[PDB]
Amino acid sequence: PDSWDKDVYPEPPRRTPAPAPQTSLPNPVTYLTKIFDLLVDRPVTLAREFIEQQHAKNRYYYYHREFRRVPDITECEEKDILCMFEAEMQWRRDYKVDQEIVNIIQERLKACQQREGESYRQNCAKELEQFTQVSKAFQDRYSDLGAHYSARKCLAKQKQRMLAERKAAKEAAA
Amino acid sequence: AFSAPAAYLTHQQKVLRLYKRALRHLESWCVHRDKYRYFACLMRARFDEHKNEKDMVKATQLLRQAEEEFWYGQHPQPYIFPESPGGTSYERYECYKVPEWCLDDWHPSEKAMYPDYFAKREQWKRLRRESWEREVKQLQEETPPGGPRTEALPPARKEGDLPPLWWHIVTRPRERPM
Amino acid sequence: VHIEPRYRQFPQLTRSQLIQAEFFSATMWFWILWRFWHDSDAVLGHFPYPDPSQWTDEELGILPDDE
Amino acid sequence: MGAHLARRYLGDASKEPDPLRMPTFPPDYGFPERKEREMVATQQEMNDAQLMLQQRDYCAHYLIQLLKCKRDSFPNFLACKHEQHDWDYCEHLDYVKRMKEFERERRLLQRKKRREQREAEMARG
Amino acid sequence: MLKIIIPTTMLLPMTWMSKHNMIWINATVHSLLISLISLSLLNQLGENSLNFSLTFFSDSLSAPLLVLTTWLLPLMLMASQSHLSKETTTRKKLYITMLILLQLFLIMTFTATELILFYILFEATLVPTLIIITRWGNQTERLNAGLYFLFYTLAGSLPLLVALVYIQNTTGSLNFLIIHYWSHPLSNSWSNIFMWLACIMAFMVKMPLYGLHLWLPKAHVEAPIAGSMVLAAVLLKLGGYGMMRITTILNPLTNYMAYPFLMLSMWGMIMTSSICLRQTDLKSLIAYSSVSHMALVIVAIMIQTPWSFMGATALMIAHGLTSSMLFCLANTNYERVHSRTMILARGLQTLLPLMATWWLVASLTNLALPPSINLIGELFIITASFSWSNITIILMGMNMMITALYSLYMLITTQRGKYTHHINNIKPSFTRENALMALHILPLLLLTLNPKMILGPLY
Amino acid sequence: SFPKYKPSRLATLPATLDPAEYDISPETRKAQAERLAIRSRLKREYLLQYNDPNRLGVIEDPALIRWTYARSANIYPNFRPTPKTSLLGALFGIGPLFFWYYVFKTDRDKKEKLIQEGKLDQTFNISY
Amino acid sequence: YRHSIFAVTHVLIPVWIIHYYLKYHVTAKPYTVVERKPRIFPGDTILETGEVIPLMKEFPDQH
Amino acid sequence: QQERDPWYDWDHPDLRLNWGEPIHWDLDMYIRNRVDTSPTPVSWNTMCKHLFGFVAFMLFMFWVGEIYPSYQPVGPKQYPYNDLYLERGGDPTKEPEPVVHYEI
Amino acid sequence: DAPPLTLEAIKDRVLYVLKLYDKIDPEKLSVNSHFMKDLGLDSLDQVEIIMAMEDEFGFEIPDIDAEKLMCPQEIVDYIADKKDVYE
Amino acid sequence: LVLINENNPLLINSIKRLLIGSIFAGFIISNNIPPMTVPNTTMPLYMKMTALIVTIMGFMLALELNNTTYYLKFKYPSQTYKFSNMLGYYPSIMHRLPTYHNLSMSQKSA
Ligand SMILES: CCCCCCCCCCCCCCCCCC(=O)OC[C@H](COP(=O)([O-])OCC(O)COP(=O)([O-])OC[C@@H](COC(=O)CCCCCCCCCCCCCCCCC)OC(=O)CCCCCCCCCCCCCCCCC)OC(=O)CCCCCCCCCCCCCCCCC
Ligand SMILES: *P(=O)(O)OCC(C)(C)[C@H](O)C(=O)NCCC(=O)NCCSC(=O)CCCCCCCCCCCCC
Repeated sequence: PDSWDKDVYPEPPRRTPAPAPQTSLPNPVTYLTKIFDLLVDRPVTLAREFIEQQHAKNRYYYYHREFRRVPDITECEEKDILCMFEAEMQWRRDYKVDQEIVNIIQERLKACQQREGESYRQNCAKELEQFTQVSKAFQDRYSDLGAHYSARKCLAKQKQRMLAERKAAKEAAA
Repeated sequence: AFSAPAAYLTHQQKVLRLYKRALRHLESWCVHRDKYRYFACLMRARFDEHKNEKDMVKATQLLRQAEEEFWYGQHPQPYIFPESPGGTSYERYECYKVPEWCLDDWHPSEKAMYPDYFAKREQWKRLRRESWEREVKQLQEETPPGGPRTEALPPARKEGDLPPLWWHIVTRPRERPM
Repeated sequence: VHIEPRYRQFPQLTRSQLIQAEFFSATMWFWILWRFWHDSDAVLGHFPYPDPSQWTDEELGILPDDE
Repeated sequence: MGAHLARRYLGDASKEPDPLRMPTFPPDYGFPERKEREMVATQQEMNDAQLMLQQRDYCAHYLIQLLKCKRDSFPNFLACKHEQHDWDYCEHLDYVKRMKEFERERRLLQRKKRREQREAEMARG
Repeated sequence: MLKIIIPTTMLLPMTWMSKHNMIWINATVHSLLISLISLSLLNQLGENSLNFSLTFFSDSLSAPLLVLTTWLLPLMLMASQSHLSKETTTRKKLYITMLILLQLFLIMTFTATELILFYILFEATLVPTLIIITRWGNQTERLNAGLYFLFYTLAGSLPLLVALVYIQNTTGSLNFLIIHYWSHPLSNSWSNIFMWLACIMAFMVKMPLYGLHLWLPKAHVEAPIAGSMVLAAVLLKLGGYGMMRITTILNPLTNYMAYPFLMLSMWGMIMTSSICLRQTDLKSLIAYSSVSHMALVIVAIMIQTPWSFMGATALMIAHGLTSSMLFCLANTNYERVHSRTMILARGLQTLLPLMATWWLVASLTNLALPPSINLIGELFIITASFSWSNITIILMGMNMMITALYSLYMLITTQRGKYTHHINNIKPSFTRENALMALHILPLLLLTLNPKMILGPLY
Repeated sequence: SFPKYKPSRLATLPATLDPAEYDISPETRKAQAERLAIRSRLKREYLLQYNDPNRLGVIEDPALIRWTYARSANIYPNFRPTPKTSLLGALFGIGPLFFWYYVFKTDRDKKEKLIQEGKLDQTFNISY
Repeated sequence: YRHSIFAVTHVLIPVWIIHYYLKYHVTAKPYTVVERKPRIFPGDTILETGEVIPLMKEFPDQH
Repeated sequence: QQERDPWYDWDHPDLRLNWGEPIHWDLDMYIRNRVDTSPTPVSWNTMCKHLFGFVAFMLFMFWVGEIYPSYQPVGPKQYPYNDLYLERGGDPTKEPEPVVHYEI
Repeated sequence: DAPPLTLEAIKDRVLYVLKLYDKIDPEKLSVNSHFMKDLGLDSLDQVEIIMAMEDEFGFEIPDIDAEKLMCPQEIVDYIADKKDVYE
Repeated sequence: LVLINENNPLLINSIKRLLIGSIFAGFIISNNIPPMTVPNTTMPLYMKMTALIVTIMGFMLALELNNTTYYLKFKYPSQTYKFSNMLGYYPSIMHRLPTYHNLSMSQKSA
């Protein structure tokens, strides 16, 4: 369906085997499926057709808000309240977007496990690696900021991480 | 339940209660009727053997030893009648017992749903209100100056009187109210 | 149907309940016998249990002690 | 349940096998030319059939055939007796192979005990 | 926020100018209208707060508390009109005036943007409460209860005033936005330790913290029904709100200074649940349940993680509603029999069916029964405490077991069994009482339907 | 003979096995008579109030009032700091606090040591 | 008549509402309804692409 | 109150109390819904000894059975592809140490 | 559930049990006969009679009340009052 | 007074419906579910018959011990009988001791 993006939410092609009956006995599942189609599917399809006809007469649109980029807390001067405000709001929006990214990856993982069923350990290794990488990066970014997290605290954590990486590189080169 | 208790249990009362308790527990042990009849006859034979005993000290010692024997040999899970205090059907209908004072708080429409019952209820209420002074006078005339020495109450000594403190005994909820 | 209480006597029964109880007991026993006739392996086993003592050292790949 | 437990516990644990360490001898020790077990069902076939990991043993092809037979004749749930017997027989053969492995381990252990006792006796004498 | 502040200041002259028999009707109707208007504050932003002006601002933490206060006022009016029938017109109007003043102070307290204005308002809330308790309480102990409440709160709050003026002199501003943006780490020194202690101890006494809590049973037992409703529902939440606000500037010292308070809160949660197990008074049982739940909230705020803050806010709202409902039910029983003893009246299920239903629902919510917001908050706090350490789960499990025990014990004692024989003045429940219980309980289930409205800014 | 029954505090001695039940002094009988007289006087008072047709309300129970008062409001005026009370209070109010403090501090110190040494399994711990 | 009225209301109306809700609302967001993929056996005909999954090799048949 | 007489005409039948009689300090815990101190057919010490003995013996025998387990005279079960290396989540890039099962 | 009891039914059943007692002569047994003054039984016999009535009607008579039931009419009245029989 | 009566159609029909399942439901359910576990095809005969043998031994021993109840012989209960009948003494101790201590500390201490 065009409701969502297939590239963002991938689904493997569906391979349904053709029925190969070996007995003359009638299939109760087939008979009940025919009954369900006759009694339920047709009336609900007619109702949805009427509703969609009524919708098409009043077609109106809504838009997605776009935020232009602004200088971040690194560029802001010390105790420059306006630049700090803009940078903090931008960091909070980025935090929300990153959280939704992790949510999308987790949904991929869950859906793939359920779809694979009994062979999930081998067939879901591709989605497990992506989740591992994304969770690792997200944890390193926002792991222990606290209840009163802020762009300044995230920047301080990044500075500490960069100093540690530089020290490790120097020690390895020594 | 309906009888006022005494200050103490005499020796006869103690031995009779022990006899009944032993018979009940023996019936619990001997499930079948023939076996129970045999062993109950033997138990009454023991009681009759010790029945004639002039020495009250010896009689009390026999009672004490019999009580110890009973406690050792009692059934861990004796049979209890369903309505009896230990029974499975005990206190099951206490949530269905509603009093008449609760009855009189009805709405006039609800009362009008039962026109004949409430006429007789009003008659009973008039009878209760017309007798309370005579009841309290009778109670305070017959009491000793020190106070009530027991929990028993007197009957109605007069032709037109009702026994004192009768309302709740007479109007207690039925054993199967709803 | 109304069944009157009996005092010190065997209670009144009904042909319907008698025949129903007999039919269901007979059904249980017929089912047990019929299933035992067809698939008795579910109770008595299906494949023989080998005796390890009868397996030869040649087929178990055991060399003679001296060798 | 069995006599092997009695022999191992109330007896010589050194001569009786250890189930958690078996095998302790090389597979070719005593077998000049020993053939590796043949697997009929492929990894892709088992993965597509979604056999549980416990069911993906060397008898997997018979299980796959039984599942296919059961799916096709659905209303008649008594029409797969031959496939069921084939799968059960393959499982029986696998079990007797495991029993042969246990017995081989046991008699190899007791042969080793006899050999080492003989060597010790020779060294003493 | 003036669109909500001014209608209360107009509730004042309307109450004083209305006729002698229309005071309750007018106050109730217009309080409900003000609550409806205040429902519009729940539309919050994901980035920052609602900055109305230089004086008042609203956030995801302030909005549900304001809605709870505004919704709580008419319920207090209904209970008060229950128990103040024979009062004179002037004293009825004074009672309504004290309630209105308390609501106005609470609204401005939750919406204040400076710490010093917040302090002034949250200390001003004591005067109407003290007057209500010590004037319209029933028993003798109301005077001692008022003294205990007043002096506990003031002894807590005066060092907070000193610390606030010191912080303003040091940093230049007490505005919450400025101190959030210009926050700096707190070095480990004795001076910083004592500043931390001053602020935290003020709000811990307001919470209350275990060992600082005797004023709570004293005041809640001896206050009138409206005083008990406001004391448990809202006034206990000022401490939690203050702690969730001031701890911005107390880091990283909170990591080291929180041990005594966490140990006190956990052990006192266990102790107050156990106390509830053996209480001969119904109001005291409800008060100690309040102490236990607020101890849990203190644990959440002290461990101070995004999952704990959401749990703290949800538990605060849920406890406010549940404790208010429990106090109302106990007061109806008291109005029947004129005594607070739990075992005096029994069989109230066979004498009053619908009240038995209300008792069952309130007691089920008092324990964490899923999917109620009580359970949502408690579960979030328990999860955050588990990530903090792995024996907090032991303590929380013990607390949950004892909470279920005493809640169902209270229900079984009051409702089930056989009715007391000599108590023959138990008239059928009033439509007013039933409507009060319904108005307590239905919003809680609606909040369960929509839980993101009470999870705070960290959601 | 038969094994004896040893009473406990949670499994008390039955009346039928109590030695004082079979040794009745004449003063015991008058004590029982006095007890029955007290009970009968109280029962008469309660029954008169109970059956009074003009009574509406609750028959106040002085015993219940005394019990509720003695349980709460009479404890502090009758409390004196004794060695027993001081030791019990110190134990029950301080020992648990420091026990839990030691437990939690030790656990968190070990966890922080593992975190610093970088050998703690913190993968997937996204929520905190 | 009573059973007919009961069957249409209590069974027909809920199944209509639930099928409408699932087909057009729930199955409109990704991953809301996830079906375990069908089992494919050797010698089968995949209907999506008209594909023939081949049979297994010859078994070493016994008895 | 459980020890109290059930057949007496108490003023409060459920609590088994009379109006005006002194109330035990621990009535809140000695009600019929709570701690029961009524006599038992067996002595408390005997009951404690028997219960502790049963539970301790069961724990000891569970440990003994753990150190002397029960099994069958069979070898380990065999799986085709390196004990199902890939199926159990193994890394396709790395080459597993081969596991070979032979006929017997 | 069960059919209600009646005074005549209670009297018939108690007299039935007492006539099935061997120590009581059926001919001279009337509803006003005293178990000891004019029937010649003793305390143990009265205890057994009360136990038989308990087994007959399926409920227990407390020992405090059972000691005073010295007449079949007294037993009938006691059982009727306990079971709430008025006809 | 025999009030035994079981001729109610509701009771008979409900017991009938649950009686068919107790005979045939196991066969249908076991034969319709897919094979989700490896069967134990090969095992010694005495192990195959262990369940039936122990069930029959229990039947016989319990039946004999119940038949001995008809004898005109009386004997006091054993220690094992008291332990078994009184639920292993677990409810007594574990419902009187921990509850007493907790409810005592809840008032004396807290
Ligand atoms: C700290 C110890 C921890 C132990 C942990 C392990 C526990 C294992 C439990 C074993 C089973 C115990 C069964 C009896 C317990 C209850 C006793 C009782 O009071 O019953 C009365 C009760 C009757 O109640 P009632 O109608 O109220 O009558 C009251 C009595 O008249 C009142 O008269 P009473 O009081 O005289 O009646 C009791 C009396 C009469 O009951 C019996 O005799 C029951 C005998 C059961 C069968 C035992 C022999 C089984 C032989 C099997 C042979 C074939 C093996 C398989 C291989 C075949 C091919 C080679 O029992 C005894 O005197 C003792 C019986 C054996 C006790 C075993 C536990 C020992 C505990 C520690 C030692 C205590 C010693 C001192 C005792 C106390 C001081 C005096 O009995 C029954 O209802 C049925 C009893 C049991 C029937 C089933 C027996 C077969 C199933 C269990 C045995 C295993 C069979 C093989 C299984 C598969 C293996 C692969
Ligand atoms: P009626 O008014 O004639 O009653 C006659 C009485 C008994 C009152 C006598 O007048 C009397 O008091 N006689 C002297 C005292 C006396 O007889 N005492 C005997 C009582 S004990 C006795 O010796 C018999 C007891 C033996 C049985 C004990 C029961 C133990 C086994 C119980 C086991 C329970 C389960 C099996």
